[PDB]
Order: sequence, then C-alpha cells, then structure tokens
Amino acid sequence: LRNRVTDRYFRIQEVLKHARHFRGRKNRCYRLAVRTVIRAF
Amino acid sequence: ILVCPPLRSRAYTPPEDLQSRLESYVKEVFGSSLPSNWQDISLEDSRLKFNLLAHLADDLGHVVPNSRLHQMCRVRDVLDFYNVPIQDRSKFDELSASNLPPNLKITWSY
Amino acid sequence: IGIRLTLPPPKVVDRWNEKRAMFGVYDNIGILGNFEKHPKELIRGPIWLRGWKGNELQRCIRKRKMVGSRMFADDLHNLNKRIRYLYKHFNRH
Amino acid sequence: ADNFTLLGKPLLGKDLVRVEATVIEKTESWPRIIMRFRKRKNFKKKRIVTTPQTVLRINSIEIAPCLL
Amino acid sequence: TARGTPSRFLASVLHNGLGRYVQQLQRLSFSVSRDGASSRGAREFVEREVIDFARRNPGVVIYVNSRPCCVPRVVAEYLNGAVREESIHCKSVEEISTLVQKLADQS
Amino acid sequence: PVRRSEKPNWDYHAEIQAFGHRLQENFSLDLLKTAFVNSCYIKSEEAKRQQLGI
Repeated sequence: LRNRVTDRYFRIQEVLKHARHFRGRKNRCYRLAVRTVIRAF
Repeated sequence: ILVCPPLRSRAYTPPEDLQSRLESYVKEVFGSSLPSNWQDISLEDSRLKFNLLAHLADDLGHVVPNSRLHQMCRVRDVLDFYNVPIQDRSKFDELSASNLPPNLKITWSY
Repeated sequence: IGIRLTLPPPKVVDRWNEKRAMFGVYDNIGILGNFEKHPKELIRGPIWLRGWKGNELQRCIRKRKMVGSRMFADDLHNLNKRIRYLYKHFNRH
Repeated sequence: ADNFTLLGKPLLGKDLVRVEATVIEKTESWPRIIMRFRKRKNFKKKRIVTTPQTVLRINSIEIAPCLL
Repeated sequence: TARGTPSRFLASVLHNGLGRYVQQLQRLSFSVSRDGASSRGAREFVEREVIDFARRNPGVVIYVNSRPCCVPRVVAEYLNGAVREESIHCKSVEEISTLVQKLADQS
Repeated sequence: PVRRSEKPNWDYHAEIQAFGHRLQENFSLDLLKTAFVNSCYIKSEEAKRQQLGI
C-alpha cells in the first residue's frame, strides 16, 4: 500500500490565508509566508 | 402456488380479560388439579410450557421471543410478559404523535 | 495544481459478492472437524509463507532455503545480497 | 449630572443611586491566537482561544433625594 | 491577527433591550441522518431535547429534516439576516444542547 | 437574491406564529396574516392564475 498526501493544498492554504495582506512574495510563496506568519502570530 | 400472508403488525396491547383468558388456558394445559395458586405453576416441563405459550401466541398473536423463553419460569412470569404493550410505530410517527409545539416542524425524507 | 478538478468515478463495492459472503468459512475446520485439518492449511500463497511469519531477514532466509534452488539467477543473487545486507542491519553492525 | 456630581468614599449608598442594566447578548469573542516561539516548528502548534462575553445595556440611572 | 481580519464597533440590533428584549435568533434548521454514527447525538437531541427547547423559545421556528447525511448540521438564521451554519458531527447531546443554546443567545 | 419563502425550511403558518411570540404580542392570526397581503400581490396572483388557466 502506497500512501501519498492528497490534501496538501488545504494545509498550505491554512498558512497563506494569514499572509494575504503581507507585502511581496511573503504573501503567496508558502516557504516565505510561513516564516512571516509565525512572526506575526 | 404458495402466497405469503401479509406482514403482521408488531403492535400489542394487553387485553383487559387477560388474567381470565390465561386462567382458562392454564386449566386446559395443566388441568383443573391445582386451581389454588395457578399463577405459581412451574413451567419446567417443556411440553406444558410449549402448549401454554403456543396457545397464547396463536390467540393473542404475540409470542415470547427466544431471548425471554428461559425467563418464563412460572405462569406468573408469562402473565407479566403479556401485560407489557408493544408499539410498532416508526420514529417519525412517534415524534409526530407526541404533541409538538407550533414552532417545531419535522420532515422525514425517507 | 496537484489536486484533481473532478470527482473520481464513484466507488461501488459489492459487499455480498460470493468472496465476501463466504469469508471466514472453515476457519474453525480443526475445532469443528475433529482436528483432521489445521486452519493454517487453508492459507494460500507462497510455498515458503504458508502458516509461518517472520521479519524480512527471516523471510529471506526461509525463501532461499525452500525455493532458492528454483530461483532465477538474478533474483537469487539479489536475495543473497539482501540477506547479507539485512544480517548486518538486524545485528547492529 | 450637568451641574452636580456625587462621589462615593469609595462607593455611593444604594439608597442614593440606582443603576439598572439588561443582558441583551451572550456570545464568545473572536478567536485569539496564542503563539510562543519555542525551538520547534511553531505554526502547527498555534493555540486558539475564544473568551465568553456578555453584552449589557444600561437601561437607567436614578438618583434619590437622600443627601441630607 | 487584528490587522489580518475585519473589525466592528460594539452594537445591537434595533437598540435591542432599550424598550424590550427581542430574541434575535428566529430559525434553526437541523439536518439529521436516520442512519449514521455521526448523527447519533443529533438523533438523541431530537428525541429528548428539541421539544423542550422549542417550547422555551416560541419565537424561534425549528425545522428538523431527517435525511441521509454524513455531516449533520444546524443552520441558525437571525433577524438581521445573518446566517450561521454549525456542525454537530459526532457531538453528544450535551454538546449539541450547549451549541444550540449559545446560538439562541447570540445577536 | 430570492425571497426566504422560496428557500428550504419555510412554513408560512409557523413563521407567522413566531412573529407574534417573538415580539411578545398576542396577535390575531387572521388579522396578522391579512397585514402581510399587499394589493400588488393580489393582482399578480390573478394574472398568474388566468394565463395558467385552472
């Protein structure tokens, strides 16, 4: 049995929804967003 | 060909003359030897137990289920079982049958 | 990207197909059949994995022992290498 | 009032002033994020709390002539 | 978050409570499965709790729709037009009772 | 946008009864129902009935 994540899109959107109002690539690139969002929180 | 009889309703209401109707049936199966304490007659004898319960199921139309057969140790136990009413209404009918306030609306989609 | 834009064809499983309907029948062949047959005899599968369980090292050793002589050259070479690899791994070398 | 003020020491007597309020809403606050930057992957460890709230409407303020 | 979300000022609907108190909740719509483990709590709530709640809140109209569903839900509608959908999936009767009363008291 | 009466979970008679109890008023249901009937509605209903002859 091979298992692959199929809902990764929703996992990323949880971060990105908090970064929409950010400036630049932080607002859409997950790897950049997450770090800024963590600092915001 | 064989035609299946229509599905029987499971609703049951104890007849008012049940105790009198049972006393007669007991006299038939067990005779008139022991009228005193007829309700205390033991049903250990399988043949006597079958005749009594079979007669009641045929007449009343309600039969002791397999789970409760061993519980019918005495005639009094048989009397208690037939004093319990059974309802065959669906849950929707049960909910609607119970008086509902004007602001509660229940719709059944099945 | 990465997520299908349409629903996959609905899954229809026949719970009462013959295989499912008769699953488990004769699992008590011994207890109910005077122990003439053991339940493990019902097991179908590789000759070296009938009524027997083990870790990967034990399976590889068992397979080579029972059918090693019948294996294809390349398969047997891989099996020998695997056993040696697993022997070091499982013995903390 | 416009022209006078009464001060308690520290609280005014119940006879002097009556303030009545009504409960108009019982709710909970909006989700409050709690995030501590510990030495781990923090994001998935964000805590969310909502606090119970009550909205009161001030119906009336009545003063009685009991200064003397 | 504050900067990442909207905000508003403390308010009431039609100055509720100034002249009289009006319950803002007007409608509750329940979707309950006849069969379905996730609806067990909702089914139990309908049997023993919905009727008493309905009498306590005559201003609220309660619609209970029994149909096949995986996620039972309660939709709460308010006088100001707000619509709030909540899930009662796999919730016990006590938890559903708490949620329903919470919806009743919100503006 | 459409009327609430068209959407699911609508029972006019129950909605009318809740309207009064919500306001803590003992409305006469017959009078209260008439209050919501507008002349324009009566005309539009008649036109619908006539064209779709019944």
